[PDB]
Amino acid sequence: RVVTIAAAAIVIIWAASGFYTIKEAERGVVTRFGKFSHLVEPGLNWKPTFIDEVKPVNVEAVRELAASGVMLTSDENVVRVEMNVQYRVTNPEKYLYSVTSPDDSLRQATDSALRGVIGKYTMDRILTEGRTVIRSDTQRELEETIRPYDMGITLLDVNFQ
Amino acid sequence: RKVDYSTFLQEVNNDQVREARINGREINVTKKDSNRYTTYIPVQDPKLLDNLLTKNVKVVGEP
Amino acid sequence: RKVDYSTFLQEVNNDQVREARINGREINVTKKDSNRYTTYIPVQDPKLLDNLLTKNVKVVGEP
Amino acid sequence: RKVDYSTFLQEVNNDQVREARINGREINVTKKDSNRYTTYIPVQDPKLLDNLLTKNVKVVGEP
Amino acid sequence: RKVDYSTFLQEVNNDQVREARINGREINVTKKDSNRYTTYIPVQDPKLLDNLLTKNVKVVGEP
Amino acid sequence: RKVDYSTFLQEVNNDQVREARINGREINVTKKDSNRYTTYIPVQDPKLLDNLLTKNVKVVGEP
Amino acid sequence: RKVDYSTFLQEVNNDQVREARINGREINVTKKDSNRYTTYIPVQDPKLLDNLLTKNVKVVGEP
Amino acid sequence: MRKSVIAIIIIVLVVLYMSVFVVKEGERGITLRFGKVLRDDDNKPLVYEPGLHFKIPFIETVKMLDARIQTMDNQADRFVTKEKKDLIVDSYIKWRISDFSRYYLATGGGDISQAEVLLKRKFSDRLRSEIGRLDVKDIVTDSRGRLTLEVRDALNSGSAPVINPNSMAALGIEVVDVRIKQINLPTEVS
Amino acid sequence: DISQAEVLLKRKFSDRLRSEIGRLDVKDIVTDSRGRLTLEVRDALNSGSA
Repeated sequence: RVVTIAAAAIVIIWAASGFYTIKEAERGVVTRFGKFSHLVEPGLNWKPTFIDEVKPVNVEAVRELAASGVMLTSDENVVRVEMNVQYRVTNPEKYLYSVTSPDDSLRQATDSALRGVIGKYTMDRILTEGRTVIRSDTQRELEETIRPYDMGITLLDVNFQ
Repeated sequence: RKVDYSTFLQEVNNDQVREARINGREINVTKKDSNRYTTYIPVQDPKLLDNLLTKNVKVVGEP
Repeated sequence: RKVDYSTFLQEVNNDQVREARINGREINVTKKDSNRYTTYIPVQDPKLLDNLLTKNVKVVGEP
Repeated sequence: RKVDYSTFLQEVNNDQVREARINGREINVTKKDSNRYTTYIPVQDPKLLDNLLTKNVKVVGEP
Repeated sequence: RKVDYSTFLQEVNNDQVREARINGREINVTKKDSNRYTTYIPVQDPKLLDNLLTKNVKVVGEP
Repeated sequence: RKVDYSTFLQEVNNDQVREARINGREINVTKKDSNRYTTYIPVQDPKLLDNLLTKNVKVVGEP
Repeated sequence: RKVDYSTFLQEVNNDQVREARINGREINVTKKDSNRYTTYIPVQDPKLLDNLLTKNVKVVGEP
Repeated sequence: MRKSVIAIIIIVLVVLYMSVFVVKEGERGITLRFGKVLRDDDNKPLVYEPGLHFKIPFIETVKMLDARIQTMDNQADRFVTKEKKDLIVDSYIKWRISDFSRYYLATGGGDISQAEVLLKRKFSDRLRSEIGRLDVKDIVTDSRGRLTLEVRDALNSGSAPVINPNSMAALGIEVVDVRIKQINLPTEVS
Repeated sequence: DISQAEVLLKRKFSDRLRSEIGRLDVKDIVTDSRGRLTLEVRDALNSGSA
């Protein structure tokens, strides 16, 4: 009788530890012994404890990044330029496994794209008619740069500051 | 995740923080990129809330 | 309803609250448009009472 | 008869109070025309006594 | 025999007492004419020590 | 032996103390001439710690 | 080990401490040369946290 | 008796716990025995793709090799352009481990530090070879279309299934993108 | 999600308003708006007018 009670106790503990919660905004990536089991929706869910692990990722939330720098223009001029970049996470397996620390990679890519776009234009043209053309070209360069890395991040918007 | 108070400060002044919730001595800090980490207050700082407010950082109390 | 402390300060600075009942940390805010909610003081803020009195806001203590 | 804090400070600044019986947070207030009421200190105030002594009103304590 | 805190302040403003035995809230006061009494502090007053020190009034604490 | 706080502060401004072991409410003090005594803060005074730090007077806390 | 508070003050003024872990009353100091010791605060010092920050000294709280 | 059964079952369970092997999806890791894991499976050592595995408790040690793009940043550098004007280039490179066995064997250790310093040396050499032919205005104007892509292609190919020993493809590393973050002038010019 | 639509609305309205306010001077946009610039922006948003 002892073995049956022990089995009941261990399976009860198994089921009790199996349950977990995932916040409404976030999604989850569940991997069984590191094999990428599947994608998990928010709510209460069950998993085999000590077998598979779930990593939560914020998908609903919109993330913002600030990039500022002293940058050289075409007419041997330096200007302080600030930008804000809005982006959101999609297909979280890409965001989790494609690139280590995707936020820092996106920050560096944003800085590179900003330098590339600002190098073409002169100082006065920037200072007067920046917002429209500079923002458009910066967004195009940034998305083109992000695309090869194949991160899960989708570029929501870039706006001049 | 546990993160010390100083780098939390120069993150606040470099406006990477979006929402901070203070139940007791601890602060639940959320960054602009939706990464959250807990911080512990070493000793009460009168200038802390003023610095948080001036940097337009969202502040949340707790029951 | 619960409204964040920073949002409450932005509201009072914009002349939107009428009376505030302070019960320790808890504060019961009544807006000028007859909407009531509740907020909580994160940490001891000396500037709070001065800001409330300056903006001609009724302040009421409790036992 | 209970009177709020803001109007009590308004009366103090307008000089219609004679003596103040402060007992903890409670303040038993007597007007210059011998009118008695009670006010409450919502949050610790650093400047109320400054104005009280500036307006020369007899403040007392309670064991 | 108990004396008002305000009256204590304009009395010491007139340079008329010598010793102030501070026991928490209550204070044992002896004037220049060897008159002894007790006074009570309503609330915490930071300016008290500065005023007492500036006007050469001796202060003694208690265990 | 207990030494009055006003005499203590004047003696500190005289630069005649070497060590001050502060026990919360209590202070254990050594003069420059190896004289030991004990004194008391009447009420919390940060200017005390400021004066001892600017006078290069040793300050000692304990568990 | 144990170190006087004034010693810690002059030590942090000269910029050779690196990490300062605050556990309420106690302080666990880490030197720039991997030397660890313990310091205690005499009384609540608001200037302490500001001074530690302005000299780029890591500050770490505890639960 | 039942005590012996309990002892044997707990001992086999702890043996299994000591011999369990887990590899995460992100990284691919191979076993590290003191003597023999080198040259396993004839020339090419085992890859050990992510999943469950079984290990001898003490003859070998666990270690992992990352299997996603890494970023290496050069904080500061000094370059001489064609017109003998100094320039400071702050640039980051993204590299992905192409073949794991050759990456482990060619580098001195499994640590990414050795591969990082090799990549930094080769990239800096190629960059100083390329930027010397150009002028500062052309560098600041259209660098991505004339420097970064060309440097990346040259570093992958190795110019100036055939693999050049000079090329980075000889190493297990592959370069996926090269960008120039910031360009600075000497304090006199500034 | 509302956020993407809100951002797109911000961008389109900001561009249209920038063009319209660049067409006019300070006096025309300050003294007499009378729902002329705003109505133009609104019915240019609701249609494909440029």
